[PDB]
Amino acid sequence: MEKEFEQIDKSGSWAAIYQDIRHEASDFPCRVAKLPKNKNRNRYRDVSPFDHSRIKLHQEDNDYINASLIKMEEAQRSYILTQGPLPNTCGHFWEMVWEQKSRGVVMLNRVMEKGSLKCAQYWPQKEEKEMIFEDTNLKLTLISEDIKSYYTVRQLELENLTTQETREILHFHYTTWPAFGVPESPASFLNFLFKVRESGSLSPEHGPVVVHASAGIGRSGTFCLADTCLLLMDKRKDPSSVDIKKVLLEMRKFRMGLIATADQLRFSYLAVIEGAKFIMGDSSVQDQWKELSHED
Amino acid sequence: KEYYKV
Repeated sequence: MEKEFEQIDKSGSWAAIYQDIRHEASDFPCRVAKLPKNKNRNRYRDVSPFDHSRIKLHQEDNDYINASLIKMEEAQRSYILTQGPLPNTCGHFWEMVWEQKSRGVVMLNRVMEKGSLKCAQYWPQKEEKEMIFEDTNLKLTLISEDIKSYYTVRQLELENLTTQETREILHFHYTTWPAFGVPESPASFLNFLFKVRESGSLSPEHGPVVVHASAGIGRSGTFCLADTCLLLMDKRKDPSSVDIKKVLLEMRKFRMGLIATADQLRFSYLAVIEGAKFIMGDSSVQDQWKELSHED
Repeated sequence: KEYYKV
């Protein structure tokens, strides 16, 4: 399959394939997203959630959050893809997390990128300055954080002021991945994903992991597209059978514009290819990605 | 600014 990656790469036709995917991609309506009352719950005019897969808030004033429930029946895995919270949807974001019983949050942007804020400071930065969202009646405390060269693994305690309940949310922050860009390498990327897997945030015992970026379509799409494909190869009895193009189109049935650049699409291929080695076997000395990642 | 792709 890997040489199959070159032939497309020798032809340098990725832009051709990516535009085909863009053309063949599903086109469902987003009536709720475009309602006037929700003009200010959306970071971008052009990224909105389909009405059919959009997450809904159990609150009764408005139920709109720019979040989509991607559910992959064949792989058995679901993710919640969403935009980077805004100054006013931060309580919605953690409300979404709490209601959906999500255990992990995957952040693929940085609050500030290229001199502009793409996201909100929606998690407290100091153990002593807990955050409290009055509208959704939630309180968020920072517990402990592990910082690596390119990612950070915070540990948050989200608590419901109403029921008095509390949960441990894991925060996986990829701090070096730039908008429309690609991770420094597949080794760096695979390292990250596999850390998310082991935390159990992805296990069906919990809600769906929440994955986001500035708009939660480009970098996040590459994340799930890599994750889901690898998930399939261990399942189908012919790991070569996985069609990366087919899978991306399937996700685009739940959220628009997953994967934002022909390059991102290309990297997605490499990550599965390099990651397939772990799934496939990975020599007589696995754990290699741990060494090659350059974490600290 | 208000668009994600340009």
